[PDB]
Amino acid sequence: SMQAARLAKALRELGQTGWYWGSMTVNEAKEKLKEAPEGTFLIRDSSHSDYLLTISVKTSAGPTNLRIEYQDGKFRLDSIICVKSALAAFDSVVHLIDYYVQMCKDKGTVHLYLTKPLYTSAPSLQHLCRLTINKCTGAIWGLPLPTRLKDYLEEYKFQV
Amino acid sequence: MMYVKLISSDGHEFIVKREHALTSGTIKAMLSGPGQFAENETNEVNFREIPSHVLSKVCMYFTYKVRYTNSSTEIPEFPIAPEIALELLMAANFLDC
Amino acid sequence: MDVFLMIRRHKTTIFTDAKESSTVFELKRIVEGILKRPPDEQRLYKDDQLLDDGKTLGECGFTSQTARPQAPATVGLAFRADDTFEALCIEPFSSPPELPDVM
Amino acid sequence: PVPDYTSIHIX
Amino acid sequence: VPDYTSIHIX
Ligand SMILES: [Co+2]
Repeated sequence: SMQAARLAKALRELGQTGWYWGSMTVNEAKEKLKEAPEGTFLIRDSSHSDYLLTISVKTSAGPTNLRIEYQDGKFRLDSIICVKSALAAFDSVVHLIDYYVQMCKDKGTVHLYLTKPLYTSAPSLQHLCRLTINKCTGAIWGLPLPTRLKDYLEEYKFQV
Repeated sequence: MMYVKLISSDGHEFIVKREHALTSGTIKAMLSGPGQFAENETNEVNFREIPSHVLSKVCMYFTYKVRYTNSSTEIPEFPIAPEIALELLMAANFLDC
Repeated sequence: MDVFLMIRRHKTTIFTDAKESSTVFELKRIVEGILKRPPDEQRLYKDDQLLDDGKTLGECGFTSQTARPQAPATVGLAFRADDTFEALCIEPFSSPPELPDVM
Repeated sequence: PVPDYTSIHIX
Repeated sequence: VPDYTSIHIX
């Protein structure tokens, strides 16, 4: 593949989540996340010129916003100090979120915590089933499903 | 026609709002499609391969989808038991919803 | 303020909603509009408990917490056959298979 | 309260 | 899968 195709794929994935909110200001994100559980998150467009996307997340100390860098074909969280080998970066922005949700299943300066999305709209029943299946198993090619639906499951492997 | 009847493979009859059933692209094409003007039109859809435990969950999805579309209300999880997810996926795909 | 319901009798299930503050009698009028039997030919139940016409749905236990769109509460329905009411009977839905191995 | 915009620091 | 690491957000 080439980069334009991998990025197209990542954005199509993002459009499947049900928790990509499009144009949404800082204040609107704050109002939506005010009373939400810690770790509730959504992705929206960044109003900054150098970034496509921003994560809004309910923290310990209230809602905040972390821009998502896209560099050398991969998404990574904005960081104030980094070591390249230490910062998780993925072709897929949903993969990046899913990685940190999986990491955070195990539990002064605020700590990042990501748990559950804040849906802007209800995903399709097909996609919701796919999420549930992904939470049940990583091995879908042995399931009693026609291969057309195994292909469907393969298009979106994440648990969020 | 406020309500339409959806009949499962094992003969359970689910009476649900028409607007809700239109959540299914397949049902919508069946109801809001062509036909003959002068003829009687049955207000019931039979599914030969969707059983009632699946179709009932599908109807819950219809209610959920309509309630949480174009709403300011925070959207809660739609619970799907692992034991039903494969059949429910197959039915959702057939129904385009 | 809305409660989301499955009104069930034999092999019939009606998906509908009503206000928590609306009454059992008004729910019978809803049923009347769908199944074409008058309220005095209907008994409604929560589980095995007969619901009195004058009670609100919330007073019967159907609340916005317990009767959600994605998990509606079940209301049983019995019809009057001539002079006497049928026993409440709700046909169960089918059963999924056993979970596959890798479940 | 947390600032509106933040960035990460793996400790 | 990923080993948990504390992440400060400043
Ligand atoms: Co710390």
